[PDB]
Amino acid sequence: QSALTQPASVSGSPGQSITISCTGTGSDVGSYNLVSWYQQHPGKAPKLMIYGDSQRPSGVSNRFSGSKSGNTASLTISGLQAEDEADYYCASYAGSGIYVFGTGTKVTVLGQPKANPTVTLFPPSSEELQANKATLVCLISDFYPGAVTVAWKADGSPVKAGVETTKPSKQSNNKYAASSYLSLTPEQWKSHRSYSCQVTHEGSTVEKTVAP
Amino acid sequence: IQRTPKIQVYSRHPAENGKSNFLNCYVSGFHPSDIEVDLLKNGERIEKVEHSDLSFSKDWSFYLLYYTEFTPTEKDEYACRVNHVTLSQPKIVKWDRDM
Amino acid sequence: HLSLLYHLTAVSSPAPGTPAFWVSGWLGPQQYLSYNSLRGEAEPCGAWVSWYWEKETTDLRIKEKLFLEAFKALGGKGPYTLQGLLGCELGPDNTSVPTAKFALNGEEFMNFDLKQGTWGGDWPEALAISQRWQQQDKAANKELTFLLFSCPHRLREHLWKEPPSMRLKARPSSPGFSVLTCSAFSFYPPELQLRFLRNGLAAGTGQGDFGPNSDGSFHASSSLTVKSGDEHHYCCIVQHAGLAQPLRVELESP
Amino acid sequence: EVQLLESGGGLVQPGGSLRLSCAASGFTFSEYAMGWVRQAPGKGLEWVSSIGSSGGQTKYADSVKGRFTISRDNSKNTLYLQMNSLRAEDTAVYYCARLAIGDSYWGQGTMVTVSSASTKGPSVFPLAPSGTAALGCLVKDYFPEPVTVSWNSGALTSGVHTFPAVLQSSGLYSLSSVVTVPSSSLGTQTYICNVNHKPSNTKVDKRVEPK
Repeated sequence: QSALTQPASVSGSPGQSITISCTGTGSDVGSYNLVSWYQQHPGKAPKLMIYGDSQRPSGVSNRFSGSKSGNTASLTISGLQAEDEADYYCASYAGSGIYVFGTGTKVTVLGQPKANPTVTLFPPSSEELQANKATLVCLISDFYPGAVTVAWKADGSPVKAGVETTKPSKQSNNKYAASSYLSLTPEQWKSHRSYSCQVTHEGSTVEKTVAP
Repeated sequence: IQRTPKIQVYSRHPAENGKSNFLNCYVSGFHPSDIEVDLLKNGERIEKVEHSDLSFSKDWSFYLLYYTEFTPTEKDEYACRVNHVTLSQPKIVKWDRDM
Repeated sequence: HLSLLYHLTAVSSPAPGTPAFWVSGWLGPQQYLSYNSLRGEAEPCGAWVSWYWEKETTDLRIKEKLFLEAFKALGGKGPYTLQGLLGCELGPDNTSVPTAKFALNGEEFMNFDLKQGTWGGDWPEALAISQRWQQQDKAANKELTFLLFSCPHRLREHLWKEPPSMRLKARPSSPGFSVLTCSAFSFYPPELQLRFLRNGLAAGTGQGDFGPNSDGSFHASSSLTVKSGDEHHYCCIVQHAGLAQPLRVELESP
Repeated sequence: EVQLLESGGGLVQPGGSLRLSCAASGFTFSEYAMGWVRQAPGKGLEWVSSIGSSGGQTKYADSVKGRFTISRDNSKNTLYLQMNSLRAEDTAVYYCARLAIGDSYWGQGTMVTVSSASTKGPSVFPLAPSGTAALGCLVKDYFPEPVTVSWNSGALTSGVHTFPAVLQSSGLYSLSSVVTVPSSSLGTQTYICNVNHKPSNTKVDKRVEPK
């Protein structure tokens, strides 16, 4: 069939109540459906929070509640907490094994404390140089919020060719991680006095440098 | 699911003008079970109209018999009006006396 | 042939003034029992031992609670229609064949499995309703006992011909054609067959419309489209147990 | 304890076929309808198929009708998904799901990648260490995802951070896993990363020693 519609994004402050709508939930006369809500943390499989429009499985906090009226269903999360940061999906069971999932909503909990990035820079290894390759590795962890610029410098000069950098992604502890890889030939690597990984995060800059 | 009604209108005995008789409207094959049925005389609802208990068949579709005692004449026209969720407009099925 | 079947219906949102649960009980084509949730008493129908009706009232009150509890197992809003067919048939081979089938919103979804002694079906709604019913004490055993032992026994204990009046009439259909209708008025038993002959050769599919009368008799008609001015070549043969042999019906003269 | 275990995921060329299986335990398997749900990377959940508790009835999403077949073996407690005529848009994590009203047990999923690109095992290089000390493994130039990394065959989990991979413009992936350890242990404690790349059957163990 065809998806149910959800807002792509909803955000709230710690302790706030928020509501996620699901549209397309109505049934023809003579038919029925049951609405479910799933919570999905990064990497993990979806977890059932609401079934039968409004039922909670045993163990689900009572901060989670649901309802269904006509062509829409709704999930409400009360007393919002940073652990509730996740993707949420509604789902409709129409009987006889037929399901359809909503498009999903990402829930963001605002007002979280700032975390400054930890930066770890590794030079190329002996073995990789023996293989006539050279990679510099800049690992960036434990920062909040999740936006960073990375600049590589060779003896103070900008390096743009050979740079691969990931989009930041939410770690387990709600903080963010990213990494950047500078690719060089061994010749370039030895032809400079020092290389630098510079991470700028919320107006401040952190630098690590390695030298051959 | 939805199943639209089949509607049959027939007299209990062969019709003779001036002779009392029964007029039946058999409404069957429908789902779900909510249905409005009326017997009409010259386009107007008849009031002293009995019906059987809502039951259902092997395929689970429901059926209902509506009926009334009547004495047919030459000029009087009889019909059955059925309304059900599967119908944009109600159906009116005439008692066809040449059938 | 010989059957004893109960027809059970529950609706989660009955129209105002109507019962949420009602049952009819049938011996063959004849209804002998009724029950509804508004009145709460098993009652005879048509022609039809006071302890028997007290027992039926006890059981159907239990069935009523069972059916309405099914909607609680499903949850949600529905609205729902739950149907059930429970009883026996006696075939020509002398075997009792039981029936224990259930439909949800007009679709078959659950049955009673004699081997497991429990209700079941393919989808979550069958499991959820079966499991609610299993929590009802003695309910599965009562079902098994009924299907295998009580109901065959009762069908034997619980164990008329009015021929039809025939009419073969023609009416204009559309330019170039007429429609012949062969009708059987007020007959019993309901089994009845109709066929057409054009100058002694079979014609038409035999299919026709059937319907009940409010006195226990039945009605039937079959229709066939024929060429205009060729209606006189047709007649109708009816088979029915009220007739000592099939009966030829000729076209109505005027 | 209800348990569902998917397997069979891998790389497949478009037009190829693949058969997923799900091993079930911890409940009466033949009482439950079963289903498959999939999720393309970074996208939403999509119901794929359902099969009734007896195997007698099956249902399919339109995006999959005619190409996929769901089946089950109730004596072996196993669910299957036969996938033919695979397309790029079938790339997803495939989850096994127990269908019920009132609860919802899932497996952890098996990853299916439909791509014309060929699989490549990674080169693995040590990131040698310089309070505490950081050291890691560079897992370079592999396709497709996933790659699992452990340390000291799972004996070392505290301080471990395997970072999400980068997708290079070449089409290949690379990731790093770094552990933070005490400096005093560096002379008396071996560190070995264990890199597994199932899609190409590459399993490398790389010792990481001080320079």
